[PDB]
Amino acid sequence: NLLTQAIRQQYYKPIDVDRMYG
Amino acid sequence: FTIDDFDIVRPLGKGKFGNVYLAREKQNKFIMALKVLFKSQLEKEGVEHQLRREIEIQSHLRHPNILRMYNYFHDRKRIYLMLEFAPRGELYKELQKHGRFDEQRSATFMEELADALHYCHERKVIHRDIKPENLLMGYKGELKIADFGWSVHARRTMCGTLDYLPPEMIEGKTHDEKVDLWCAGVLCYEFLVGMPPFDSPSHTETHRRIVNVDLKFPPFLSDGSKDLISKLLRYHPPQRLPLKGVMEHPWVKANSRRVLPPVY
Ligand SMILES: CCNC(=O)C#Cc1ccc2c(c1)NC(=O)/C2=C(\Nc1ccc(CN(C)C)cc1)c1ccccc1
Repeated sequence: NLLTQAIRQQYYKPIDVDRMYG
Repeated sequence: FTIDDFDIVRPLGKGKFGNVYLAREKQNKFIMALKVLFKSQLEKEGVEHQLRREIEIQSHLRHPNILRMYNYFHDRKRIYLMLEFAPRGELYKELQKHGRFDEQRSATFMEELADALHYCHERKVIHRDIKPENLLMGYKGELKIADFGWSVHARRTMCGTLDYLPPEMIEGKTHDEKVDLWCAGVLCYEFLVGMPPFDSPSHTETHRRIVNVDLKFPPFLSDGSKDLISKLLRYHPPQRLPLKGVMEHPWVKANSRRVLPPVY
């Protein structure tokens, strides 16, 4: 699925969650 | 934040105090878990203070083996928890499916667990309920401590789970952070064996086996795994192998294939 690839991409290219959400 | 800022993809299942959903935050297209709690339900069940203690502890913890709570928001009827999505789901389902884990899988989980608990202990947070059902698995199968229901920032509170209870709790003595050392030993045994070490038909016989440390290792266990377990399952809390000792244990060094997830 397209979701499976997005989950994979999220592991390898994590985002600054402290800035985006925290 | 509002629910409208997210595309709910699908339910992930029932969590503690509410359903969990796989959701995507529309703006950043970031996949996360969304726990939905009903404000009235929390009040009725009388778990508001209990939920507040758990949110307060889990939101201030930042470790690769601790399930992250990113933030929270609320509307008229619901409280929404923005949580890290653990793609491999429930560790207990994986244990049930395999029957038991091999030495590599178990040692990797033990290294991840001891590192997460050391991080907690450094901050005076005692978990008190380490067991397979409280653990999730990340994209590469990395351990994620996901339930902090019995956790405290520090004790006499008799808590946890029967098979995982340390002697001092059963005996009604005061306890400290060393309860997590004992539970880590019970967890290691259950990972490798498929059953907790003091499993018995009755509560009284389980209590008896725990207080006497009636540890009966199956013959398929390696000397190294039995060494680590025996060192954690000590009757006297100060004699228990410290968490740094678990991480440094030769069986853990030789068998763990731990990978740290990429950082930002
Ligand atoms: C301080 C307060 N914090 C909390 O209350 C919390 C929480 C929490 C609870 C659960 C999850 C979570 C966060 N993140 C996740 O990814 C969760 C689950 N992931 C999950 C489920 C199925 C599959 C699919 N399988 C088939 C792989 C994958 C992944 C999960 C949800 C519901 C029940 C069991 C597990």
